[PDB]
Amino acid sequence: ATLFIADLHLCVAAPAITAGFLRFLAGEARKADALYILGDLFEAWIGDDDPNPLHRKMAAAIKAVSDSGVPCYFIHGNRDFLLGKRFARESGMTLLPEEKVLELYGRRVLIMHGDTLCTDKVHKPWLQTLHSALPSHVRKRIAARMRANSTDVNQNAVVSAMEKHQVQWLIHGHTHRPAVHELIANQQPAFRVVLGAWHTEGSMVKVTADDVELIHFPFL
Ligand SMILES: [Cl-]
Ligand SMILES: [Mn+2]
Ligand SMILES: [Mn+2]
Repeated sequence: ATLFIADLHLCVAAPAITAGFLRFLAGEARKADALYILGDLFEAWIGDDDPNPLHRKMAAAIKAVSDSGVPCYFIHGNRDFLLGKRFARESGMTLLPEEKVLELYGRRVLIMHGDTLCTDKVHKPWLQTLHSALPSHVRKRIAARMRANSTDVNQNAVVSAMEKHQVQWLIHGHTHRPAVHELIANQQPAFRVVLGAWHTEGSMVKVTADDVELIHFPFL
């Protein structure tokens, strides 16, 4: 089984969530084929080496999952888009681009945080370099945050991303509204599975060869 979670918004002031995440990593995650964390794992992020005991503890708990044989992957959210390679190495996670297609048990599945779907130069390299100065997953987040500091997902964006990636399944979070949506893409049926935030209960998408399901579980 391949597991997907997001929107934990971990912080020192919310230790029950952190405890529930540790239980998850030490139990369910150990039995998975892989674990995908689709952004907003932390409420905020600046420096990979910030003095934060919470960061050290989470990195070691995640690294203990991957060390046990369960690969771990991370797609940045709008809260933790500065999380970098150093922390990925500390935690044993692979960082993924803002949109990624997986081949899960014969099916193509698009994963992303979901904020780039909203829910509120190229020809010349020397010129292109200037635009790609920061990784795309940082450039778009920084621009949106700056605009929002100065002053539901868009359906056209959903379709457009599923036709661009030739995909009938999409998993994301960000909106904090867990649900399963049906739609049309690529002249076929398509589905968009939305994760929930961990403010009061955990949630995951569990994908197997036979089933996908959106599951909620208490922190215990
Ligand atoms: Cl934000
Ligand atoms: Mn979130
Ligand atoms: Mn978000």
